[PDB]
Amino acid sequence: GRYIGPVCRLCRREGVKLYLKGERCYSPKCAMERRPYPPGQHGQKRARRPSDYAVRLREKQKLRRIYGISERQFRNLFEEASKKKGVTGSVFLGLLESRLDNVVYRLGFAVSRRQARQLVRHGHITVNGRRVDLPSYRVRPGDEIAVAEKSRNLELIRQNLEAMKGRKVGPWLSLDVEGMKGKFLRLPDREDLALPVNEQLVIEFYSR
Amino acid sequence: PTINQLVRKGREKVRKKSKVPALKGAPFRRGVCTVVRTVTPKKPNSALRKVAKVRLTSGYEVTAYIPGEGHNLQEHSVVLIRGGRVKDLPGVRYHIVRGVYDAAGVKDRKKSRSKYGTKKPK
Amino acid sequence: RNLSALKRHRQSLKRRLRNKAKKSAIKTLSKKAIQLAQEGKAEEALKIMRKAESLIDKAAKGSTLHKNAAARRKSRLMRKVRQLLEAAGAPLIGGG
Amino acid sequence: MVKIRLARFGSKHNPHYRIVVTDARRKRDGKYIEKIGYYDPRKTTPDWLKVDVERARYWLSVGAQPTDTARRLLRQAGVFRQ
Amino acid sequence: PKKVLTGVVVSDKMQKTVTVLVERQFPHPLYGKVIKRSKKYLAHDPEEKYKLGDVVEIIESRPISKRKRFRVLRLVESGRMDLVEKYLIRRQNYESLSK
Amino acid sequence: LTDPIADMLTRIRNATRVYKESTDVPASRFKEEILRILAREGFIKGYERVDVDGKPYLRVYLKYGPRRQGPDPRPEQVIHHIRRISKPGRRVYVGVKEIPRVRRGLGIAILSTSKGVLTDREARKLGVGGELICEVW
RNA sequence: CCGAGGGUAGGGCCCGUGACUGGGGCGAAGUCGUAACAAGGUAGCUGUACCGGAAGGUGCGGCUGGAU
RNA sequence: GCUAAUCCCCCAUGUGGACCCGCCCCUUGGGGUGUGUCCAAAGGGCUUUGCCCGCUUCCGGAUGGGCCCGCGUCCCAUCAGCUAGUUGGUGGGGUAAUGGCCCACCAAGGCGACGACGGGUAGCCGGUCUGAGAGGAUGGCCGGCCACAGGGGCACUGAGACACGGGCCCCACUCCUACGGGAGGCAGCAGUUAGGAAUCUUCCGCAAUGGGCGCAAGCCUGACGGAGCGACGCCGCUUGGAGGAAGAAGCCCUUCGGGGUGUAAACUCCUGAACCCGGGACGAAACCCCCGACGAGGGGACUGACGGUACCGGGGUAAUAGCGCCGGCCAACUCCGUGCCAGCAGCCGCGGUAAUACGGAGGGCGCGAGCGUUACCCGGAUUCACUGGGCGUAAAGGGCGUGUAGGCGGCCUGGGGCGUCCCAUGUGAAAGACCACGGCUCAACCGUGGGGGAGCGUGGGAUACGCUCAGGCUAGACGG
Ligand code: SF4
Ligand SMILES: [Mg+2]
Ligand SMILES: [Mg+2]
Ligand SMILES: [Mg+2]
Ligand SMILES: [Mg+2]
Ligand SMILES: [Mg+2]
Ligand SMILES: [Mg+2]
Ligand SMILES: [Mg+2]
Ligand SMILES: [Mg+2]
Ligand SMILES: [Mg+2]
Ligand SMILES: [Mg+2]
Ligand SMILES: [Mg+2]
Ligand SMILES: [Mg+2]
Ligand SMILES: [Mg+2]
Ligand SMILES: [Mg+2]
Ligand SMILES: [Mg+2]
Ligand SMILES: [Mg+2]
Ligand SMILES: [Mg+2]
Ligand SMILES: [Mg+2]
Ligand SMILES: [Mg+2]
Ligand SMILES: [Mg+2]
Ligand SMILES: [Mg+2]
Ligand SMILES: [Mg+2]
Ligand SMILES: [Mg+2]
Ligand SMILES: [Mg+2]
Ligand SMILES: [Mg+2]
Ligand SMILES: [Mg+2]
Ligand SMILES: [Mg+2]
Ligand SMILES: [Mg+2]
Ligand SMILES: [Mg+2]
Ligand SMILES: [Mg+2]
Ligand SMILES: [Mg+2]
Ligand SMILES: [Mg+2]
Ligand SMILES: [Mg+2]
Ligand SMILES: [Mg+2]
Ligand SMILES: [Mg+2]
Ligand SMILES: [Mg+2]
Ligand SMILES: [Mg+2]
Ligand SMILES: [Mg+2]
Ligand SMILES: [Mg+2]
Ligand SMILES: [Mg+2]
Ligand SMILES: [Mg+2]
Ligand SMILES: [Mg+2]
Ligand SMILES: [Mg+2]
Ligand SMILES: [Mg+2]
Ligand SMILES: [Mg+2]
Ligand SMILES: [Mg+2]
Ligand SMILES: [Mg+2]
Ligand SMILES: [Mg+2]
Ligand SMILES: [Mg+2]
Ligand SMILES: [Mg+2]
Ligand SMILES: [Mg+2]
Ligand SMILES: [Mg+2]
Ligand SMILES: [Mg+2]
Ligand SMILES: [Mg+2]
Ligand SMILES: [Mg+2]
Ligand SMILES: [Mg+2]
Ligand SMILES: [Mg+2]
Ligand SMILES: [Mg+2]
Ligand SMILES: [Mg+2]
Ligand SMILES: [Mg+2]
Ligand SMILES: [Mg+2]
Ligand SMILES: [Mg+2]
Ligand SMILES: [Mg+2]
Ligand SMILES: [Mg+2]
Ligand SMILES: [Mg+2]
Ligand SMILES: [Mg+2]
Ligand SMILES: [Mg+2]
Ligand SMILES: [Mg+2]
Ligand SMILES: [Mg+2]
Ligand SMILES: [Mg+2]
Ligand SMILES: [Mg+2]
Ligand SMILES: [Mg+2]
Ligand SMILES: [Mg+2]
Ligand SMILES: [Mg+2]
Ligand SMILES: [Mg+2]
Ligand SMILES: [Mg+2]
Ligand SMILES: [Mg+2]
Ligand SMILES: [Mg+2]
Ligand SMILES: [Mg+2]
Ligand SMILES: [Mg+2]
Ligand SMILES: [Mg+2]
Ligand SMILES: [Mg+2]
Ligand SMILES: [Mg+2]
Ligand SMILES: [Mg+2]
Ligand SMILES: [Mg+2]
Ligand SMILES: [Mg+2]
Ligand SMILES: [Mg+2]
Ligand SMILES: [Mg+2]
Ligand SMILES: [Mg+2]
Ligand SMILES: [Mg+2]
Ligand SMILES: [Mg+2]
Ligand SMILES: [Mg+2]
Ligand SMILES: [Mg+2]
Ligand SMILES: [Mg+2]
Ligand SMILES: [Mg+2]
Ligand SMILES: [Mg+2]
Ligand SMILES: [Mg+2]
Ligand SMILES: [Mg+2]
Ligand SMILES: [Mg+2]
Ligand SMILES: [Mg+2]
Ligand SMILES: [Mg+2]
Ligand SMILES: [Mg+2]
Ligand SMILES: [Mg+2]
Ligand SMILES: [Mg+2]
Ligand SMILES: [Mg+2]
Ligand SMILES: [Mg+2]
Ligand SMILES: [Mg+2]
Ligand SMILES: [Mg+2]
Ligand SMILES: [Mg+2]
Ligand SMILES: [Mg+2]
Ligand SMILES: [Mg+2]
Ligand SMILES: [Mg+2]
Ligand SMILES: [Mg+2]
Ligand SMILES: [Mg+2]
Ligand SMILES: [Mg+2]
Ligand SMILES: [Mg+2]
Ligand SMILES: [Mg+2]
Ligand SMILES: [Mg+2]
Repeated sequence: GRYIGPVCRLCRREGVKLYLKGERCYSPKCAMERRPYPPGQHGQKRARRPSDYAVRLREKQKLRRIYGISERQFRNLFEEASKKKGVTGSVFLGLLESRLDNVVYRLGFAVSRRQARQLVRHGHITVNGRRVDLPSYRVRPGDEIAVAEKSRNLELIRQNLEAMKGRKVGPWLSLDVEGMKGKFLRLPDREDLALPVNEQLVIEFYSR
Repeated sequence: PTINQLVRKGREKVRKKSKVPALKGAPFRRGVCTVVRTVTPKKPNSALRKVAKVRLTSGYEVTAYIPGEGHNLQEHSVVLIRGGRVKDLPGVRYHIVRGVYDAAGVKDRKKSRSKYGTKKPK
Repeated sequence: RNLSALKRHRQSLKRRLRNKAKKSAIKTLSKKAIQLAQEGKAEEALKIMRKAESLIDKAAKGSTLHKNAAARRKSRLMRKVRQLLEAAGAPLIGGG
Repeated sequence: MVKIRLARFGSKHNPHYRIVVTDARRKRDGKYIEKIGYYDPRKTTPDWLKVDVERARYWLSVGAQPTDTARRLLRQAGVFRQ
Repeated sequence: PKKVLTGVVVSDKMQKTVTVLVERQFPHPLYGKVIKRSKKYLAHDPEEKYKLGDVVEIIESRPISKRKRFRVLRLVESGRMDLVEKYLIRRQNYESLSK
Repeated sequence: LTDPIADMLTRIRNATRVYKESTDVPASRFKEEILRILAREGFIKGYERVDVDGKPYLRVYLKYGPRRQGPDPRPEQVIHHIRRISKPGRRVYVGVKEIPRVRRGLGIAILSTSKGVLTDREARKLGVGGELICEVW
């Protein structure tokens, strides 16, 4: 399945802060705050010029590792976006963001997507009433993404939902806290989200 | 050529010559070792490369490479072969697959074990 | 190791007999009239030729002759006889 | 003879028929003469049955023969209503 | 409809049969240039009224013989010995093309 | 002389390239029509039916751009590019739907249609195809 | 009568194989000389012919893709 | 040797059809009519002077076909000439029907550089894979057509077969036998063996769908619907989530100060794959029965292989990770061992005592129930170049004329309208493909709707260009 391993080393390699844990990501116990250099024996040696290929690989891995998604599903989504009408970059990011485990995280149901996945998977989430335990479900405009009322009395979701009381949620989303439910308003612009990612470089990678 | 010349003679699509004739359409071919020896490579290399002469089910008799450090192959050794030449060994167009039939895997191999037919160590 | 295919085979040999029987009889009387007509002998030709036509259409009741084969056979018979009697004449009866 | 019946389409444990006019001697899912409606025995959708009633009556008139459970479905579309 | 073809009578050495050469043009499927191809049809001439060099129309017809599937329909032009000669000159050139 | 049309296009190409005022091509009705289009689209100043030593010709008046600065002061051509498409060796015909767009519209395709010699724009308006004579830009 | 095929005889094509034999490719750690690349120590190359352990030579005619 | 019938036969009846000849219409043998001649039949069952199932002749419909035709359909010209039923005719035979399909005679024809004949390879298509497109490759699975049923020939029965599980014969092979004689045909479903690198259960059910027979009940159905095995392929899912030290041990590197694996572990909380118990389908309403009329219509029941499965509810355990690679192409570097050895290698190249290239280790990169390898197809390959290449010296101008076929062709006018262009129209099956919506929790998969196209048939139109026919011209060419 998913990467399921050490996650700080990912940000370290990627040279940027990816927020893959939630809480510690903002603490001084964050690794990017302590050691902002690539993992392993050679982290502190001086980098030589990355090749063009090198550059585009990394930009793609960044985007990937953000969502904890397989290269397979990633590539499929990309391939969908390329043949899909309009502009590939936006559509790709849009489709990425429409993943259930992702929406569950963007709505603050969880601190990380990893946790969001386990939430979705363990059926603690529903879509328009119906239970959906598939992280890959494509949420469409007008969908109600709620906590399972049979799971609403869960510590973790509470502490997380407590943290969301008036906390802003992207323009494309709306959260009704206390009711433990949210809605998907429309598919997000590249503009409407500020990923540390030039998604053109991803296009260029898959055109090789 | 003129357009008329093309109408008359056309363009010629040239077929590719297989580098693995003894395989006769197949990914692999089983065979039996007749000669198992060492062979010295050409310039600028120097070695005693391990090689078996194999008699295939495809009716061919060819020389195949025995990759890896050490082997247990001898006369009458049953053996599976695959394509792939050894550039420095003229006439050697195939590789014996380690870990098939009478070909042992490489002893104490640790890296790249699937290519050398070695099971995962405890 | 057995079937009603056996039954079907038995039946075919009995239907076989009857088809040949009728077909032979038709062939006999056909050429017969034609022979008479040749040396015609008009009344005798037509008399036999009337009998051939009957056996023909009668064959086409069942599986022996297809209607078109019957039609074809009658046509050639009558065509042959008339053309033969035309060397001498005269047609003493019908038809036609 | 020429018949009006159900050619199975769809997939495993997801039966979806096209009610169809074809020669009886055809294979069940073979080339058919004309499609005159569909049928979804599981009612997974609002309209799980459609029948061009106009065309169906023609085939009936010209000598076609419905299967039993086709005639059932053909009844539900009121082809036999006088 | 029955196919109707125009061509020259290049042989009448047969009883009640003439040989009609027919030509057609078309663009080469790949190289685009327009090219000529011809074909000889055996034509039914029940009156034996068709002479060498006649431009005629033949129409697709029920089989008359093995290879005869066309009747001559009508005369179009006459005395085209100039065409007949191009057919014959080529056949004549073939002895030069052996070994 | 196997292709009068290609000879004319070539007579022009050779002349413009060394910046002649005009050039003479042997005259024909079909050539006039092509020049008619060439002028009305501004590739040439125009033409006139003249006579050379007793023979009907077409004098084609060439047009260029302004003198340029720098090492090479020769002016940009107005006709950068002109070449035959359909040729005696291979006739090229398109239907109205196959009519090309020369240089994204910055250029023209000349075609002979059963409504006469037209540009690709014109042919598309009238909705007819024809033989693709040449392309200019 | 025709007729699967069988039999007799004689041809044609293709494949595998054969004492032995011809040259070829690769190998290279050998023997002989050094033909070509410099005017390569006889300018070279060339078709042909004759000749020599070998590279090659010479004749006849040709080319310059020959140094001075 | 007996005996029935929807078995066979004869006679009648002739609505009508069949055939000969004449006539009209037509125009290949299409329809109509006149004399003659010829041909019909079967009964069964109920609730019984009425029904239902059948039977008979004839027209038609619909469906499914046969035959024929134009065009398209691979490699070798180191295959260049092929042909006696051969090509045509007349007459017969044969068929449902045209035809040398078959026969008899008459004539001497038929085909070929636009590739006959011969050799090799191949079932063809819808499609499929690739590709910017053009094109290339391929035709298994599904659909359509063809061909075959151990090898070969043959006809019989029949609406239809020259018939996979029908007949006859010959051959090869195998088996049974009581040794006299007999039997067989998995390229149906499973299964065995052999061959191979390699390819499945001697499973369940007719519940659905479909087929045969039956008035109906119903019977049959290895079609089919399903279950089994195989990471074979694609799709979905798990092996946990949060917190957690300037950071344990172990291992690796170290200039000995330290760096690394690494929030990684431990540890804490939280969730709860698996499993446990409880419920439990959709796929199935028709045939039928009853009222109506055996119809229209209305009510009535019977029935699930998969399956106690999916799925719903209750509980509930932190719960498999591996494979390739890290010289350049190409993303990932260090220590040791080795010392042109052992070995690596797709190409270039690595290895001779400080090897980022061999072997291990630490570390890193890339994918993840997969990862790599071999094989093959298209791509990159404008490296067969139509789109889209070349030939002084790189591979490439024929030693040179002459000329056959063919390809190509000057200026003006008109006819025709062949190419070519335009419009209308028929055809372009379904599946697949593309856009949209929808159904299985998503996806894969599947359903529903939408838009085309070339190509060819037909009808009408256009005439510049190319073609053709006709008439002029002199600028090319030839002649004086
Ligand atoms: S902590 Fe810093 S490093 Fe570790 S995941 Fe959150 S952001 Fe990346
Ligand atoms: Mg963030
Ligand atoms: Mg850059
Ligand atoms: Mg796009
Ligand atoms: Mg924002
Ligand atoms: Mg961010
Ligand atoms: Mg690409
Ligand atoms: Mg063997
Ligand atoms: Mg070396
Ligand atoms: Mg052994
Ligand atoms: Mg290889
Ligand atoms: Mg490895
Ligand atoms: Mg029976
Ligand atoms: Mg007798
Ligand atoms: Mg009959
Ligand atoms: Mg004839
Ligand atoms: Mg072109
Ligand atoms: Mg014989
Ligand atoms: Mg014989
Ligand atoms: Mg015999
Ligand atoms: Mg030898
Ligand atoms: Mg010398
Ligand atoms: Mg020397
Ligand atoms: Mg010298
Ligand atoms: Mg010499
Ligand atoms: Mg000698
Ligand atoms: Mg000597
Ligand atoms: Mg000498
Ligand atoms: Mg000399
Ligand atoms: Mg000379
Ligand atoms: Mg009796
Ligand atoms: Mg009677
Ligand atoms: Mg009965
Ligand atoms: Mg005849
Ligand atoms: Mg028949
Ligand atoms: Mg014949
Ligand atoms: Mg004869
Ligand atoms: Mg004779
Ligand atoms: Mg031809
Ligand atoms: Mg050829
Ligand atoms: Mg063969
Ligand atoms: Mg084959
Ligand atoms: Mg390309
Ligand atoms: Mg094929
Ligand atoms: Mg296949
Ligand atoms: Mg198939
Ligand atoms: Mg056979
Ligand atoms: Mg057989
Ligand atoms: Mg067999
Ligand atoms: Mg047999
Ligand atoms: Mg019969
Ligand atoms: Mg058959
Ligand atoms: Mg069988
Ligand atoms: Mg059978
Ligand atoms: Mg049989
Ligand atoms: Mg037995
Ligand atoms: Mg027995
Ligand atoms: Mg006995
Ligand atoms: Mg016997
Ligand atoms: Mg058996
Ligand atoms: Mg089998
Ligand atoms: Mg086996
Ligand atoms: Mg075996
Ligand atoms: Mg099996
Ligand atoms: Mg199966
Ligand atoms: Mg059933
Ligand atoms: Mg049934
Ligand atoms: Mg029935
Ligand atoms: Mg009853
Ligand atoms: Mg049975
Ligand atoms: Mg069964
Ligand atoms: Mg099945
Ligand atoms: Mg699986
Ligand atoms: Mg520290
Ligand atoms: Mg640390
Ligand atoms: Mg430590
Ligand atoms: Mg430390
Ligand atoms: Mg953790
Ligand atoms: Mg719970
Ligand atoms: Mg049910
Ligand atoms: Mg009812
Ligand atoms: Mg039932
Ligand atoms: Mg239960
Ligand atoms: Mg539960
Ligand atoms: Mg608990
Ligand atoms: Mg744990
Ligand atoms: Mg790799
Ligand atoms: Mg190095
Ligand atoms: Mg790579
Ligand atoms: Mg690198
Ligand atoms: Mg050693
Ligand atoms: Mg390796
Ligand atoms: Mg060293
Ligand atoms: Mg060392
Ligand atoms: Mg390497
Ligand atoms: Mg190494
Ligand atoms: Mg997967
Ligand atoms: Mg390739
Ligand atoms: Mg190409
Ligand atoms: Mg070209
Ligand atoms: Mg080139
Ligand atoms: Mg040239
Ligand atoms: Mg050269
Ligand atoms: Mg020359
Ligand atoms: Mg000449
Ligand atoms: Mg000429
Ligand atoms: Mg010409
Ligand atoms: Mg012209
Ligand atoms: Mg004209
Ligand atoms: Mg005109
Ligand atoms: Mg025209
Ligand atoms: Mg169309
Ligand atoms: Mg379609
Ligand atoms: Mg849906
Ligand atoms: Mg399209
Ligand atoms: Mg038309
Ligand atoms: Mg003229
Ligand atoms: Mg002159
Ligand atoms: Mg002169």
